[PDB]
Amino acid sequence: MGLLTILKKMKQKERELRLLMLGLDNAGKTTILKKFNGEDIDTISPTLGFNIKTLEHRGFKLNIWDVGGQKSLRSYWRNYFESTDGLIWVVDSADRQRMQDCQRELQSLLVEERLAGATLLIFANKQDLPGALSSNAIREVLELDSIRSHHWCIQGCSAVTGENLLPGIDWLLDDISSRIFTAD
Amino acid sequence: LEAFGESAETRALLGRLREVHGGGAEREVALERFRVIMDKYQEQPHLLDPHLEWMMNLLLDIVQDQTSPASLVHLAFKFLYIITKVRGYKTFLRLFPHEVADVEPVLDLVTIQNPKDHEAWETRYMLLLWLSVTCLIPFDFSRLDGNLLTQPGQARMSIMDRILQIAESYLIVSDKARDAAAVLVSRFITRPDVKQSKMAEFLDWSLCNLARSSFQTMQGVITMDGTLQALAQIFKHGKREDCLPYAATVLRCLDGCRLPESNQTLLRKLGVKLVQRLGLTFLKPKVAAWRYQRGCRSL
Amino acid sequence: VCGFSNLESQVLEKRASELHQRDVLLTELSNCTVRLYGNPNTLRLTKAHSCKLLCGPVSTSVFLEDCSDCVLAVACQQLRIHSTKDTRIFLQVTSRAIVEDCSGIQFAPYTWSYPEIDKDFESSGLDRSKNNWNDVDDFNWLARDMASPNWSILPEEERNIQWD
Ligand SMILES: Nc1nc2c(ncn2[C@@H]2O[C@H](COP(=O)(O)OP(=O)(O)O)[C@@H](O)[C@H]2O)c(=O)[nH]1
Ligand SMILES: [Mg+2]
Repeated sequence: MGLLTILKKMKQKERELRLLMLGLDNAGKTTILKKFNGEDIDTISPTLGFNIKTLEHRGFKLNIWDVGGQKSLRSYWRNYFESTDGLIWVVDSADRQRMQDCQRELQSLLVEERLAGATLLIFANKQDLPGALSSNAIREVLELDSIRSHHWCIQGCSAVTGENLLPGIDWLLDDISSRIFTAD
Repeated sequence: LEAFGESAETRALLGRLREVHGGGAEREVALERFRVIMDKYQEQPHLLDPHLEWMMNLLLDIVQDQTSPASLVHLAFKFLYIITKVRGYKTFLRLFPHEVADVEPVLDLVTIQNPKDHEAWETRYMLLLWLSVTCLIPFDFSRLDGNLLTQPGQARMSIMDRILQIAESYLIVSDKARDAAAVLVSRFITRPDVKQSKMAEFLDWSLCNLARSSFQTMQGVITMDGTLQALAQIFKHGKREDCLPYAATVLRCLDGCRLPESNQTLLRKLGVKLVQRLGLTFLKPKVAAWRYQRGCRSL
Repeated sequence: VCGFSNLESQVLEKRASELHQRDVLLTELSNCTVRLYGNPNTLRLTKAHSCKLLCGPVSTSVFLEDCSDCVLAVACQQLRIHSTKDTRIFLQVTSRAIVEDCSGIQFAPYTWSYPEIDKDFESSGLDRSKNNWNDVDDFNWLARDMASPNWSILPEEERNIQWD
């Protein structure tokens, strides 16, 4: 293969990204995915497996893979780590008892091999609730300061009203564009 | 071009497959027109992304109908393969159905296929790919099977065993469907439950096929090529700590196949490819510390 | 969260003023009967044993865990259940109920109502013309022809259970 075709393939692959959405069940992953696209929220059902979506944002082709956060599904998350440019970890603020379980889950996702070089965007969903933990609370309970091998950044949101959702994707794209992309 | 202009024509042609399937007088002209209209976007397949979702829905509703004859379902499989080769299987099969309920029906179709039917090979190929899409579900095959001892005496075969047998039977065909099987090898043998019950068996069979195959007969060469492709897919889409315990045994069989002295250029490429995947299994992936400070993603 | 916990032989109750758009959580309840006359946003019934919960419409989700010999009757958009054995549920789901690691669940329609239930359904943004209670998915059983042996329907002769 010549240099022209190699450059063409590199440019074609550069215009494609992968944003794997993970998190515990009943967190609001499907709701966020539907609000970011503009679909209806009153007709959403829990994923019995995993859903896929494709869209275009700022010229970049974003492919989102929303996996179920059920107990019997976590063991299969490894089947979605190949070619992952971003990891959207959703955390429910109202969920305060299972937090410890949500901290162990995000901590093990960071010691993986395929997910070594990939941005991290943590969405504190359900922020408009009375007993919704603040951003600092979720940052300290999950121990985000200890993270050093990945570029993380916490940011609350609320899919019920579509707030603080565009800034997260904008920051993810800015961080992805800050590093060099080389084929393999 | 800039956008898709032949929208109504393509829609009418796709809605005409139900009246041009019996006689081939109006079946060949439709295929020729579809190919001529699709070849114009061979260099710009990205311009079809916003049309390849509704065309796949129309093509799937025809093959999913139980009252759709063999000749009608095979016509819908040729158009699907055409769209795949035009746009791309990696970007086309990703949008295909991937629910759980689509695990048993699709498989059943793969069971009612004649490998000695060259007039409908496009049906055997694309179908396999669709199966590989239904192995990205986060559940086990034992849960879908349920109770297998429902009939007296003759027990029911699980879905895992059926998929394994189908893959073992199609990695040794001459047609384009062997390649599809390699896709299923990277989607089936890499699963959590399938690997636990179909990794030692699949790796003992591959070693045996590599040990008793010659590069001087037509069949043996096909079997060796299929086995090498399956091993490469396993080592690529597989884990390093599940595949590392086997990389020394595989390396040995590969070296024993004395490929660097064969006059088969494709066997040598597969051997080299399998030699670099096995090698990368002996070392942990590292990350370029030199990024975020020497250039952006684009220019 | 706003709810009771660590109680026994206690019949609790709330009004719409302390239930409106507020996440609710129950934990460690034995032989108790709760009555929430409002529209709680979310509901979480954990570690329940011989407890009868009669809650009004729930705008989002109802989660149940470690429940046994319970009698639930709440309407919502989704109902998640984990580790539950023998627990009747008068459910009115606008989307879908799911069950995991369950066995012996009995699903039946929803018939509970209070004088002010009309002004509380308007607060749930729910659709009264949607009830898929007779269509629950099982994560442990994903067959095509055979049914799920972990959940069934309650007979019409066992649905006239006392609400007192
Ligand atoms: N109050 C509130 N509820 C939400 C929000 N986002 C999602 N939910 C609800 O939480 C429940 C779980 O949502 P779902 O998308 O099924 O999450 P997933 O299936 O875990 O990814 C759904 O009923 C949503 O309507 C939010 O911002 N606020
Ligand atoms: Mg979901």
